[PDB]
This record gives sequence, structure tokens and C-alpha cells, in this order.
Amino acid sequence: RPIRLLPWLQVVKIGGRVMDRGADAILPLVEELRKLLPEHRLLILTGAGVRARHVFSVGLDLGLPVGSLAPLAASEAGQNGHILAAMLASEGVSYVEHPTVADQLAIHLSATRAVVGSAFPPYHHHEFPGSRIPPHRADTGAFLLADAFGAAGLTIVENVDGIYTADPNGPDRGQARFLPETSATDLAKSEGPLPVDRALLDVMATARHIERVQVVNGLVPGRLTAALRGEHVGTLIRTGVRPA
Amino acid sequence: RPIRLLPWLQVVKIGGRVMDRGADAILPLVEELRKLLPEHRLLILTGAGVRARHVFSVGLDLGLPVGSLAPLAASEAGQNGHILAAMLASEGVSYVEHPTVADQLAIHLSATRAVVGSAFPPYHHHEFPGSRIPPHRADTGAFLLADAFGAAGLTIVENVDGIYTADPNGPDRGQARFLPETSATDLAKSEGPLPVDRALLDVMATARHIERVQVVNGLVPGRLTAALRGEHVGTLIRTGVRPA
Amino acid sequence: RPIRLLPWLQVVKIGGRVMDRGADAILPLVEELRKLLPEHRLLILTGAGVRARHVFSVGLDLGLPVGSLAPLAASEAGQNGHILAAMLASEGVSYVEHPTVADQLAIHLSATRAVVGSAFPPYHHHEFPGSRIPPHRADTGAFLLADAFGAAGLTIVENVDGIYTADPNGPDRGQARFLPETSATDLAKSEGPLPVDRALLDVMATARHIERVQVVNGLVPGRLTAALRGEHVGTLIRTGVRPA
Amino acid sequence: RPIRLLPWLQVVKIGGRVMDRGADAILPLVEELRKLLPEHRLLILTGAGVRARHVFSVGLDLGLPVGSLAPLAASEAGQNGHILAAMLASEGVSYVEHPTVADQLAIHLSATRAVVGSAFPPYHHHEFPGSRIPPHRADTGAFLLADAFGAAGLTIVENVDGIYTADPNGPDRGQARFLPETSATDLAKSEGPLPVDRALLDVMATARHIERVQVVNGLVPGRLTAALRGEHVGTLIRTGVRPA
Amino acid sequence: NSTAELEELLMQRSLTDPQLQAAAAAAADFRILPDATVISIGGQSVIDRGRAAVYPLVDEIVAARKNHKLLIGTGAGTRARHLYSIAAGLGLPAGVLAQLGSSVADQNAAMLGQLLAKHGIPVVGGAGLSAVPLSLAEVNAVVFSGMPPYKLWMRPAAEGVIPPYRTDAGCFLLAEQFGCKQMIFVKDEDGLYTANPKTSKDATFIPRISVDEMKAKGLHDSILEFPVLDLLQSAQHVREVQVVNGLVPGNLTRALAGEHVGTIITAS
Amino acid sequence: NSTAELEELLMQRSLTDPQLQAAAAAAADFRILPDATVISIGGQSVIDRGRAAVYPLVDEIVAARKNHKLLIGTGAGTRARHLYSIAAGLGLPAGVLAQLGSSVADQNAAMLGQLLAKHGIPVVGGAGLSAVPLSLAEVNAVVFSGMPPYKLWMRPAAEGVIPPYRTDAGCFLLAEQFGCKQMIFVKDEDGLYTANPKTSKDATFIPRISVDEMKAKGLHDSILEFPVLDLLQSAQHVREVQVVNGLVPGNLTRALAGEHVGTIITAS
Ligand SMILES: Nc1ncnc2c1ncn2[C@@H]1O[C@H](COP(=O)(O)OP(=O)(O)OP(=O)(O)O)[C@@H](O)[C@H]1O
Ligand SMILES: Nc1ncnc2c1ncn2[C@@H]1O[C@H](COP(=O)(O)OP(=O)(O)OP(=O)(O)O)[C@@H](O)[C@H]1O
Ligand SMILES: Nc1ncnc2c1ncn2[C@@H]1O[C@H](COP(=O)(O)OP(=O)(O)OP(=O)(O)O)[C@@H](O)[C@H]1O
Ligand SMILES: Nc1ncnc2c1ncn2[C@@H]1O[C@H](COP(=O)(O)OP(=O)(O)OP(=O)(O)O)[C@@H](O)[C@H]1O
Ligand SMILES: Nc1ncnc2c1ncn2[C@@H]1O[C@H](COP(=O)(O)OP(=O)(O)OP(=O)(O)O)[C@@H](O)[C@H]1O
Ligand SMILES: Nc1ncnc2c1ncn2[C@@H]1O[C@H](COP(=O)(O)OP(=O)(O)OP(=O)(O)O)[C@@H](O)[C@H]1O
Ligand SMILES: [Cl-]
Ligand SMILES: [Cl-]
Ligand SMILES: [Cl-]
Ligand SMILES: [Cl-]
Ligand SMILES: [Mg+2]
Ligand SMILES: [Mg+2]
Ligand SMILES: [Mg+2]
Ligand SMILES: [Mg+2]
Repeated sequence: RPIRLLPWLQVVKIGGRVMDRGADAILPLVEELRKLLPEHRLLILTGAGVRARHVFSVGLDLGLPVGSLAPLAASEAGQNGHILAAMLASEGVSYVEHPTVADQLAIHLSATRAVVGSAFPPYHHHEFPGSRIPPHRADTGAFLLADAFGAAGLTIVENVDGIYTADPNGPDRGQARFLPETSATDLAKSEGPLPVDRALLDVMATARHIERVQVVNGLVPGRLTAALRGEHVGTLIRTGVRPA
Repeated sequence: RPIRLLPWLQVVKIGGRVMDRGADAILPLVEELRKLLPEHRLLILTGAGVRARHVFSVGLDLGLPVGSLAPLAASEAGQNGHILAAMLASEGVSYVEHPTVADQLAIHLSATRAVVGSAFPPYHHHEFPGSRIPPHRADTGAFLLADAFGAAGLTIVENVDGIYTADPNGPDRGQARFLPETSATDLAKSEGPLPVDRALLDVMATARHIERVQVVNGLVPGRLTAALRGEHVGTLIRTGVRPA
Repeated sequence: RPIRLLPWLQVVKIGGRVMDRGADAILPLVEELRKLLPEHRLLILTGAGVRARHVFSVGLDLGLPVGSLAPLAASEAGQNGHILAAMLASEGVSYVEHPTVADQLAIHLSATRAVVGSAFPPYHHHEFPGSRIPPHRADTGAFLLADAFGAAGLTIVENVDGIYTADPNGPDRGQARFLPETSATDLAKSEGPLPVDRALLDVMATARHIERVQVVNGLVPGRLTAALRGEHVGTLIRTGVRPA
Repeated sequence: RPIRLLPWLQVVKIGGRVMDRGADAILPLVEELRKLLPEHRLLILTGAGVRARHVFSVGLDLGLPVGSLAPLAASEAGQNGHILAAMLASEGVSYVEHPTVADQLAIHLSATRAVVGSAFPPYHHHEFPGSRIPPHRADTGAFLLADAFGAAGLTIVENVDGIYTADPNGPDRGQARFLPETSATDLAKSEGPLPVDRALLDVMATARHIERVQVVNGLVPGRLTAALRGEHVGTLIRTGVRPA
Repeated sequence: NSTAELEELLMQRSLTDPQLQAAAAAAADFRILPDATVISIGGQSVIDRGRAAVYPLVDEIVAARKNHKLLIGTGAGTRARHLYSIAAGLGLPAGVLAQLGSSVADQNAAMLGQLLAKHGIPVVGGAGLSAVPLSLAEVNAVVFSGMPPYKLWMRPAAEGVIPPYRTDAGCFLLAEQFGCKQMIFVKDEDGLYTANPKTSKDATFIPRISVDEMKAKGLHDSILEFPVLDLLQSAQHVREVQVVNGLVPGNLTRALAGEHVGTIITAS
Repeated sequence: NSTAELEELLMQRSLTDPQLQAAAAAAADFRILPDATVISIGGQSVIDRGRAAVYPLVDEIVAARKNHKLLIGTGAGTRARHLYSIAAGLGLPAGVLAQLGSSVADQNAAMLGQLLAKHGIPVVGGAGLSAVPLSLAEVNAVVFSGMPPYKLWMRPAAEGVIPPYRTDAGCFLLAEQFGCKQMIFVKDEDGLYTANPKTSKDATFIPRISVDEMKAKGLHDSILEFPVLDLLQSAQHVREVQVVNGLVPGNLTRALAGEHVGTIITAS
């Protein structure tokens, strides 16, 4: 298998819908992140959230193809990243853009303890056809980055406890059972909504390094800290990469 | 409960008998430690090993009390620490003594990524009476330090896979069953040899922060790295401290 | 005049009686200090407080000379320094002793942003005779250090707003008028109690670098921050050193 | 051969007689050292100079053995080291003592760019008998340290251009011819005074790493800088260690 | 049974092995200072009281060292309680409080040592206690600080952050390690009573009692630090202690002459 | 007036309060080593002169300790003056020069101590001076370095960077702190003269003089460091000193027997 480029890196993906709750959720998260800076070297990546749904609504009404909708949604993930970095600026944390992440992440992680970027990949007008909704979103882009770097882990910070057998905020919420652990191949064979991109399961099947990804509730202080230490406080997803 | 003094610290205890195997075991361990320096802030503590058994043999033949034998064994843990630090000197790692660890560890971990010390506590001629063998040895001292600092974890690096139901190198080796997980109270109610100090189970009962300690085989490269990420590759010992 | 050894250093002296108020005063002070670490290079020195009065009471009852009482009081300033450093340990701050301050302060301020020490000088059994109370105490020792280093300033953190014309907590409190600014020679010609050592005025007369010292109320959050920026929020004492 | 402990270190030995010239020589040297700090990792060691000759004169008049005279001369090398470190304190440079150099040099060179120590070895009352003048002095101790660490070089800073065929300040000065290059075995077979310890040639014969040592004139600004880059501006001494 | 059998187990087994522990227990027993007596002087009960309490005890020490070899340890007192209260309110752990209390016991040892210096009696310390042998042989007495050296490695109590092993335990452990013949605690009461005599009208004096009898009547944490009673039951050399009143003139002199003033507490 | 009144002021007032200062002044006065004599040996005036000066004084020390308890402090001398001159030319402050001078006084104490080692007399140091009580009791003498421990916290003089408190002041302050009965300065002149006898033809010898009389005749900075005269006037225990010539055989022996060789300087 290929070598690991940044074997000591921890990647953390923050959901757009977590950021959408405003100060009530962002301030405790910012305080937890601040305490993690002396413990880990962090790449923090933000998702898009509800504003991407509005631009999808306007763009689909205008008839725009999926290659037009993808950079419009990625722009909203960039804005969440600017907001989070501003709250951490006094700790030396800045936001950096796609070209900087792909070529100069190593020197930026030498200058400071953490860096903020966007979780969406730069697929631009070369997004895949098929669905009218861009498939390669924030969960997928964060995993692609983390596996290519050979990072020590990727943790996904959500607004629910983890993956359930049905939407825990939807019509069938009464039948929703929590899944402490599952595999990417098991999830891919299921039908119905998930809290993570369906394309995340596809890139997990071709992964080379990362063996597990945990989804945890960012609205409960302390769970992100525990997950970064490998404690089981959410849903564990096995990717299919085998250990030595 | 009391506050955490160094919440971002990882403590690692290296067994004396691992160091006793010489270059064949030390060189792969040194290479693994080198790769961990950019990932964790480490306090590395060494045990005593076979030379402490020889000084026990001479001292017990001379009739010396347990308060005389304790600093004689701690001196051998200090020598293992000087050896390990010399191999890491080119990475900026030095050995520091008991007074420095208790008062100036914080500034030393700001100057460099890791520090080496002795795992024995400075009980000197004030060791407890009862057994003719000093009870507060390297496992016990390392746990006392890690819990007082409120460190993020303590990992114990052994020359076996973990704790068995009997000595896996002893007379009853045929009946030895591996224990993936156990609790300190369960171990304390058992009789027979263990790979860790019996007094370690006592100080676990009064612990304030550390909830689990993993014992892993330092002769298998990669297991220390996995344990520091919370992966289960040895015996997990539950201390009895409850999480929030 | 002699050269400046550490021209970029800010010295801060914390009164023993401030520390005597416990967590109610220490916790807000610790939080203010934490925010100052990225802004200034700090040497933080602690005074003795009420425990030195008790050891003076026992020692004077035993008949002990002033050279015996001086190191007994300095020990209490050391204990306040250990307490303050423990609260700042997670920021990389440790306590250091008299021999380290005199010879290795420069390398310690390169490893970390701030260092804690004792404000009492090491006069030991060579304290001056005359009064039965040791004259060279915490204010005097902190100024001697700051002027010898040629530091950028010294700020004295008290449990009152500054210097008054009489004790604002004493019998004549009704006639006490606040002094926004004064000179060391003016104070030396007065009779009555002060919030600073009388010997501080003597070493100010022979100073070579420091032109002013401000006394501020450490029980009001924000005043230490303002004083370190040269804002006038307490009593300014002019030493008599002339500017260029 | 043994491994190199600090392969990236440059060692620089400053002659006592250079320091004896006072500010006229020390100030240009301090300015040159200041400019070298961002270019090399430096261990700076000071010799003893003329004050050691006076204590030899008093001690030999009192009849004292060579084991008494050795620590008396080493104390004067320590004083030169305190003086040089004070001039560099604003750059983060401090003096450190013999026990710190032998055990904690690695962490001190991580906290700051350069460290000052004494060039005399700690032979104390265990100096070798034979001559009434201590044989293991500042040149010898600096080489012993540099070779044991496996440092990248040792440069000796003198008050003359290098080694001559006779004392260039002595009675036979008219016949003194400059030696651009020589070997330790060639010097050891000669009779007459040298600018370096005779015992330096002995420890060169058993060296394991350092292949050459250059002696340069510290009274000419720029020569120390050139020597640290391997330029030939003084006398080169070949030790006898062979390259790969 | 044999030295060869002990040495084979010491090389082949873990130190936790019951077979190894049992063989080590049969080793010979050497006493380092068998003719010395350890004396603990209370911090809050004696030294904090000043001249009226300390000066008569200084006279007794000078007189006693003519026929007795004494190791004299000092307690901490009210200055340590103030530090414990500040540090506990901040949430600091037991290991930090232990370092703070050691400095107070050092203060009291220094003050006592200066009253005794003209009689040749020194203050000793350090991890090696290397000044004890020569001083005991020449002037028959030494002064030391009673706090144990555990510092940050101090074992916490089951509840709270007050260090459980303080100056009473420290003094006792030194007596047991040196194999001393006698251990005397000097405080401010005639001895053990059925209740705290300062806060109960009808306390009855107890001349002699075992550790088990003390626990059975609710006196586990009375006039002595409770871990001392547990260490006493594990001890190899010091199987009883005596508690006497230091405010009574001559009480220490008479305890050293073998008079049964105070309370005798026996391990069994 | 009362211990309760002193303790109330000690808790309620600043230490600068004149009422508190006056109550503390009425405290009892304990002398730590009342029967000892402090002897200061000049660095430049004696030890720098070598065998001819040091060997006879060594003989006097060995003879004197039979009937006297001696604390012997060493000066620094010409090696310290060389260091002061280098450091002053660099612009270093008085606190740095004080550390440099202490190491020279340490050298001289070590050389003297090795000539006395076979007589059992040790060199002592450390912030606690913990080896003094036992050594004085057993061999009646100790050697120490005369420089005070102020180091970087040294009070500067009104002009220049030369430390004003050096080995004369250090020796004197130890005598005053220990409550010693006698303080003797050993240098290279018979005593105080009306002018420097090395540089003036007609200097007249002065057998006895007060500090105020010395200042009135321009002798404030003569044979002794000028701060010694000011410390002498503030002293509680040592209210006079004696200056004698160490190059005269037997001068130290006779000063210790109470003969009035040299000059006696009185505080008042
Ligand atoms: N099987 C399921 N298990 C758990 N949650 C589900 C499931 N199916 C749907 N959901 C819903 O998905 C929501 C999470 O929304 P989503 O994943 O779109 O937000 P996000 O990850 O914060 O946004 P972004 O992808 O832009 O970063 C949950 O609040 C939950 O209601
Ligand atoms: N129940 C048990 N489970 C596992 N190992 C055991 C058990 N009982 C005894 N042992 C033995 O303990 C050995 C480990 O020895 P020990 O723990 O004394 O060495 P160490 O921890 O390296 O030394 P130190 O305590 O000086 O650091 C193992 O190799 C094994 O043979
Ligand atoms: N003229 C005065 N102006 C202001 N305060 C005075 C004056 N005279 C006396 N005081 C008293 O001095 C008190 C300060 O006490 P002090 O200076 O002894 O404490 P500290 O400086 O905290 O202690 P330490 O000197 O041990 O650091 C004030 O609370 C005030 O009551
Ligand atoms: N063969 C020689 N070649 C060059 N210089 C010589 C020779 N023989 C004697 N010397 C003299 O040695 C002097 C250097 O003195 P020395 O080496 O003692 O001083 P240093 O090295 O500065 O002192 P330290 O050894 O205490 O550091 C030169 O100035 C020169 O006069
Ligand atoms: N049953 C009892 N019998 C006698 N005394 C008791 C009893 N219970 C409590 N005490 C109290 O215990 C006190 C002695 O312990 P305390 O810790 O107060 O003093 P100390 O030993 O000087 O402490 P330190 O040496 O740590 O300063 C006595 O003054 C007494 O009032
Ligand atoms: N009026 C005076 N009477 C006598 N001696 C005087 C007088 N004025 C100056 N002196 C000189 O003071 C000298 C003694 O002090 P000096 O500092 O030179 O020696 P020291 O005490 O050995 O110094 P150190 O101990 O610091 O080395 C005498 O040698 C003497 O020449
Ligand atoms: Cl999808
Ligand atoms: Cl030579
Ligand atoms: Cl055990
Ligand atoms: Cl005052
Ligand atoms: Mg999601
Ligand atoms: Mg083990
Ligand atoms: Mg004050
Ligand atoms: Mg030379």
C-alpha cells in the first residue's frame, strides 16, 4: 500500500447543521476545541448545512445541472469554516482554501496547532452525473483527504447520537433503533436515509489506510474529546481496510 | 473531584524486563517512540528489571529492611531511563530526576516533545512495612503520577500480550488463559502472580481521573501506537472511576 | 549605566494577602494571567501573606533573631508560588527556585511564555540588623530583580486600590485619601504604614533603569492587564531614575 | 564505532586569554556569536585564562597537589562562562553546569539556540598524577565532550592565528613559522610549547568521530564564522579518525 | 528455606508470586539503629504554642541525650492547615497538598534546631539521611522534619484531598525502618481518652490498649493519624508506641526512663 | 507589652506599621552561638601572600581551637578585582559582579580547608549552614566563604557597580546573626591609622575609636568596607570589632586571649 504522508494527523469534520444552531452550539464546541489544541494536531473541516438546501432550491428551480450546484454548496461549507476560524483566531487558527490544503498543509501544521478548511471536495463542474443532488459532499471529501494523507483518524461530529435504523427526527422515528457499530458494506446494502453521504460508503470500499470512522453527537460536550482518544461514544463504521 | 493539572499528557511505562532484552527489543521500540513524538506529548517512565532482583538477593542476604531495598531498586529504573534517553537524545529527549518531575514537568514539556523519567516513586526509607519486597514499584508509581496529573491515559508496555489466568512462562503455563478485559477489583480478589504490582490495584481503588489502563506487548511493533489511539490490542484494566 | 540583560521582560509581583483570599480571588486572577501569556513575557513573583505573620509570632516568642525569621517567611512566599504555578501548569508554567532565577532565567523564558518564582530575596541568615522584622521582603526583592535585569517594568498587585494617606482598613480609615501618584523620596519622608516595604523606597533611590512602579488592585479584573499596557489605574511611584 | 548522540551539534571553545582582554575583544565576539545563533546549534565552552595562573601560583606556594589545583582552575573557566552568558541573555542564552551538560543538554538545545558551559572536565581530586600542573584542561575537556556526543565539529578560538613552530610571543619568536595544517601524531612527537593542551593530542589518538579540529584567531572578526562553514582560516589538526 | 531457592525464584518469577513473597519473608532481619529512640513533637499541639511549651522540652532533650540516642521529628501545625484549606478550595489533588505541608514541617525543624545548635545537635535531611550516623555517635541526637517524602506520589485517602500520611506516619515509618527500640509521640494531652477531652465532659483515661480494641470503640482516628494504627499492625520492628503530654514538665524524661506515663498502644 | 498584643498587631497591621515595629522590638533575644568567635581572614592582605602568611596562621588556628570556638571566613582578593574590572568594562550590573566574587572567596576557603583537613576542621556552606553545629561541638572550628549570598539581589552602591557588601560585611553579619561574643578582622597592618600607612609617611596609630569619630576624621572607607561601620551601629549583638595584623606571629593567639593588640572600633 502507499505510504502515509501525515501519519500523526487527526481529522475532524463538523456538520453544517451543527453550525446552523448558532452560538448555543458553537460556543461549547469552540471551548472543547480550544482544550484539544495542546493534545492533537488537528485539521478541522466544516460541512454546509441548511443554506446549501436553499441554494439547491433556487438552482433546481432555475434548471441548473449537478455540476453547477456542487460549487454553490461548497461555498456554504467555506463560510462555516470562516466563522469557526474567527472564533479560534486568538489561538493562532486561520482558515485556508482548497489549493493550500492540497499542497502546503504540512508547513501550516508546523506554524500552528490547528487549521480550518472546507470539507467539500473541489469537484466544481466535474461532479458525477446521475442524481440532481451533488453526491460528493462534506463527509465524502473529508474521508478522501484523511485516507490520502494516511491520517491517524477521522471523526464526524453530528447533531444526533449516531446512525439509527431510521430517521430519528422523521416520520418513522418510533421504529428508529440506535446502531453502536456497523460496517460500510452493511450500510451500502440498506435503503433509506443516513446521516452521512452515500458516496462515503463507496470511497470507504477503496480506502487504503483508515480502518474505522466514528460518528458522535457534537451537542454533548466531551464526546469529541473521548472519540479522539478512541473511546466508543457513538456509532463506529468499519471501512473494510484490514489491520496488520 | 480535583482539577486536571496536565489534561493533554500521555504517560507510557516501559517494563524493566523489556529493556533487559537489549538492542533486539530496544531498537524497534526506540524507532516506534520516535514516530510518536509529533503525535503525542509523552512522559516515558522506565521500570527496573532483572538487576533489581540481584540487588534484592544481595540485600536480603545481608538482612536489610524493605526501606533499604526500595531506593536500591529505584536506582536500576533510573539507569534504564538514562539508556532510553541517550537513544532519543538526537530528537531532543533527556532524562530528568524525581524533583524535576514533581515541580517542573510543565516547562520541560514546553521545551521538547517528550521527557524520560523513572517509574519508581521516591518512597526511600519510608516504604511501607509488611512484605520484605518493596510494594510500591514501577507500575504503582507511574499510575500515581498519571492520576495526580489527571493525564489522558497511562499505557503499560510489557514483555507478554497481557494478563493471563496464570503465569504464561511458569509451571502452570498450560492452563493460562488470556484476559482481554478485567477490573481492578476482580484482580484484587484473585490469588497468584500478575504482570503488574499488587499495589497498583490498591491505588486504582482511590483514583480520581484515570478510568482504564491497557497492558500491551512491547515486543510486537505497532501495539504501543495503537494503544495510544485507544485501540484494544492487549488487556484493558478498569480502575473503577466512573465517567460523566 | 549598566546594560539591560532582559530588556523585553515584564515582572509582576502578587501580594501574599491576595493569595490568602483563596479561590474567590485566585481563580479570576489565574484567568487574567492566562490571557496575558500570548501578549507579554512574564516573570511572576509571589509574596508571603498571613502565614509569615504566624511564623513571626512563634519565632519572636522563641526569641529568634531577624536572620532566622527571614528564610522562614520566604518559605511561605515559595508555597504561594507553587500554588499559583499548579493552576497554570496546563499552559506550560512551572515554579523555579532562587538559583535558577539568578542563572538560567533566560533559557526558561525561551522554553515557555511565563515562569513563577518567589519574590523574597535569598538574604537567609545575612539579613540586615536593626528591626526585629526582616526588612528585605517581597516588594523589595522583586524590584531588585527587575532593576538588575533592566526589565521593561514592574507591577505590584495588591488587595487595595493603591497607596493612601493612612491605612484604609485601619483605625484612621476615615481620614485616608487616595494618592494617584507619588515619588519614592516623598514616601520615604513620611511616617506611618504603607502597602509596600519601606526598604523598597531605599533600593529605588539607587535604581539604574526602572523609572516607575504601579500598585494596582488585583481584586478588580482587568486592572493588571491595563497596568501592563501603561494605563493609570492605581498609584504610580516615581523611582528617581531619569529618562533619556 | 559507537553511534552519534547529537550529530547536528557544533562545539566552540573560547580561550581564557581571549576573555582576559575585556570588552575590546568580548564585544565583537559577542556580536559575531549573536549572528551565528540562527545558523547553527551551538555549545559554547570557555577556558580559564590568567586567573588560573594566579591560583596556581598561590596553591603551588602552599604545596597543594594537582588534584587540588584542578577544580580551582575549573572555577575560573566557569566564571568566564557566566560573563559570556550574561552578554547573550537577551538572546535566550544561559550558563549551565557540569551535571546539566552530561544529562540534559538535549532538552536545553531544544528550548534555545545556544548554551554556555565550562570547558574544563570534572576531574576534581581524581586528576592524573605526574605533572604539578593539571593536564586535562579546557581544550582537552571540550574535545572529550564533542567526540562523545559525535558532534559535527569542534572549533578552538585563540588569541593567535594558529600553531607556530615556536611561541610567536616568546623568546624565539623570530624563528616561529606558521603551520597551516598538521596532525596530532606529528605534534605529539615535537618538543616545546603549543597553544593547546598536550593531553588534547592524547585523546585525539583514541577519538571515534571527530576527524579535524581548527584553531582560529578570535581577535579577527569573521574567522569563527568561516571556520564553522569549514573554510581554512587557521591551523587544521588532523585527529587520525578515518572517514568512510 | 535456602538462599539458592530464594535466588532462583527471584530470577524466574514475578515479584507478585506468593512463592517468592514467602521465601523472602524467611530472610534474616538486621536492625540499623537498634539502640535509638524516635520522638515525634506535635506541630499544632506543641510547637505552635511557643516558648512556654518548647523551652522546657529543649531542656529535657539536652538532659536526655546523656544516656539516650534520640531522633526528633517535628510536626507541621496551623500553617499547614491554612495551606490545605487554600489548596483544597482550588481543587488541587492530595499530591500537591503533601508538598505544601512538608515545607511547614521544615520550618518547625529549623526553629527547634536553632535552639539546640549551641549543644551541637544538628538538623538533618536529604534522601540519604547521610548525616545521621556521625551525629548520633557524637552528640546522641538529631532533628529532622516529620513529613514523608512522597510529595506528588502520595497515596490519596478514600475521601477528600487531605494527605493521609503526615508527620505522625512519617516519624513512625523512620522508627520502623531503622529498627529502633522505642517510639514516643509528644502532644498536648495525658494520653488517649474514650472521647476527645477538649470537647467532652466525661472522657475516661485509657492507660493501655490494642489497635483492634481502639477500632472496636470508635477511636480509629483519635489522637493519632489513623494510618499509623494500620502501619503499626504491619510493622516488623516497632510493635507498640507511647503517647505522652509534652506540656507536663519532665514527662519526656520519665518516659525515656521506662515509666508508664501516658498511653501505650500495642499492635496486637 | 504583651504577646497577645504583638500577635493582634501582627495579624491586623502592615509590617511597616510603627506600632507593630515597636512591639516586635520588645521581644526576647536568644543568642544561637554565644560562645563562638568569628575570624575574618583577608583575601588580598593575607591569603594572596601565600605560604609565608598562611602557614603561621594555620598553626595559630590549630592551637587556638583547644580553648576557643572559631568560625573562620575567607576574603577574595586580587582574582576578584580582575573579574570586577572585566565585568565593569562590559557594563554588567552589581548583582552579576557579586556572583563572580563569591567564587573567588570559595577558592580561598577550599585552599585553607585542605591545610586544616588533617586536624579535622571542615569547610561548610549551603543556605542552611547545617554542618556548623556538629563541627563546632567536636573540633571547635569551621571554615566558610565570607561573601554574602545576595548574588543578583545585591543592593548597589550609590555610584559604580562594585558590590558594596563583600567579605568583610559577610563575616560581620554572620557574627551578628549567631550572637557571637567577638569579631576579629585579620589583615596586613597593625590597625587603623590616621591615613593609609602604605601611601603616607606620617600616619599615626589609633588604638581605639568609635564609628562617629571615624566618620568625623574622613576614615569611613579605610581599612574596612564602609558598610561594616553602618551595620555595626545597627547591630544587636556585636557592638565592637577588633582589627589585627596577621603577618605578626602570634597576633591572633593574643587577640583571642583578650590582649588589646590592633584597633578596637566601637559602635558608639
Ligand atoms: N438513519 C439515520 N440515522 C441518523 N440520522 C438520520 C438518519 N437518516 C436521516 N437522519 C437525519 O440526518 C440529520 C443530519 O443531517 P445532515 O447529515 O444532512 O447534516 P450535516 O451532516 O450537519 O450537514 P453537512 O452534510 O452539510 O455537513 C439528523 O439530524 C437526522 O435527522
Ligand atoms: N497472571 C500473569 N499474566 C501474565 N504474566 C504473568 C502473570 N504472572 C506472572 N507473569 C510474568 O510476569 C512477567 C513480567 O515480569 P515483570 O512484570 O516483573 O517485568 P517488568 O514489568 O518488565 O519489570 P518492572 O516491574 O521492573 O518494570 C511476564 O513475562 C510473565 O512471565
Ligand atoms: N498607607 C497605606 N495605603 C494603603 N494601604 C495600607 C497603608 N498602610 C497600611 N495599608 C494596609 O496594607 C495592606 C496590604 O498588606 P501587605 O502589603 O502586608 O500585603 P501583601 O503585600 O499582599 O503581602 P506580602 O508583602 O507578603 O506580599 C492593605 O490591605 C492595607 O490595609
Ligand atoms: N607553538 C605555539 N604556537 C602558537 N602559540 C603558542 C605556541 N607556544 C606557545 N604559544 C602561546 O600560547 C598562547 C595561548 O595561550 P593559552 O593557550 O594558554 O591561552 P587560552 O587557550 O586562551 O587559555 P585556556 O587554555 O585557559 O583556555 C599564545 O598567545 C602564544 O603566545
Ligand atoms: N480520644 C481522644 N483522646 C485524646 N485526644 C484526642 C482524642 N480525640 C481527639 N483528640 C485530639 O487530638 C489532638 C492531637 O492531634 P492534632 O492533629 O490536633 O495535633 P498534632 O499531633 O500536633 O498535629 P500536627 O503534628 O500534624 O501539627 C489533641 O489535642 C486532642 O484534642
Ligand atoms: N587609614 C588606614 N589605616 C590602615 N589601613 C588602611 C587605611 N586606609 C587604607 N588602608 C588599607 O586597607 C588595606 C586592607 O584592605 P584590602 O581591601 O586592601 O584587603 P582585604 O581586606 O584583604 O580585601 P579582601 O578581603 O576583600 O581581599 C590595607 O592593606 C591598608 O593598606
Ligand atoms: Cl447521498
Ligand atoms: Cl600540557
Ligand atoms: Cl506485589
Ligand atoms: Cl518596613
Ligand atoms: Mg451528516
Ligand atoms: Mg510488569
Ligand atoms: Mg504589600
Ligand atoms: Mg590555548
